[PDB]
Amino acid sequence: IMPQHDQLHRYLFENFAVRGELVTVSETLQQILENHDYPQPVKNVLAELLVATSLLTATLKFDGDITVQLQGDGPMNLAVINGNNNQQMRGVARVQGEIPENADLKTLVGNGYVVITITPSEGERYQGVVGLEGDTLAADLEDYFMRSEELPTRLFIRTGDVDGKPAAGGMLLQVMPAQNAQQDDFDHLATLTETIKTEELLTLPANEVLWRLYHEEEVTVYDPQDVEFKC
Repeated sequence: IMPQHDQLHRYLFENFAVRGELVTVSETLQQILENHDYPQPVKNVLAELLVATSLLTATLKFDGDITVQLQGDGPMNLAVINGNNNQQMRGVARVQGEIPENADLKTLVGNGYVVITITPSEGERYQGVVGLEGDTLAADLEDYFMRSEELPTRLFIRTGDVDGKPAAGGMLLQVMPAQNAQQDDFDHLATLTETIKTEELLTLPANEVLWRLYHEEEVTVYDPQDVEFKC
């Protein structure tokens, strides 16, 4: 009973009113990077977007589409993943200039934002525009969620190489809404998961990674879910 391939799982911390999710998108990635000749720095934000988008997605009670993009006046005007609630993802980047060998994100992009737009099959749409104050996409998103959302959320995104092939995964924690969850416990959990090793995350069976961190906790593991490339 053990294969190999991208997946995202959900879990809730019973006595803590905080849910979390771990995910790997290294395969669906190989697919999005292939065909282009993208500089390291770009293959990175994308791995970064990809994961981010994934996790956002898995957290929203919807059904339809969503695009997450990075806009601005960098050499890379554009970068965007597109995916739905069935975690089927694809994306492209948009290079138009000089790209500094070891490029930073503020450097990689303009003064742009991140746009999160959702278009659910049947109903109103949702726009989320977050500025790039913070220095990590993962950060800007947490912060967005602090401000424009008032829901504490932490993103843990690791990017790297497994078997020469680039590979990416990530983790999420976030206050369960209107259940009065004590910031504390969370900070602890966050403190706990910060320790996660890109290495572990990317090569180690999720169930184990979850154990290695949350074993001492009352966890409720929901059914997993695939993540995959689209057309």
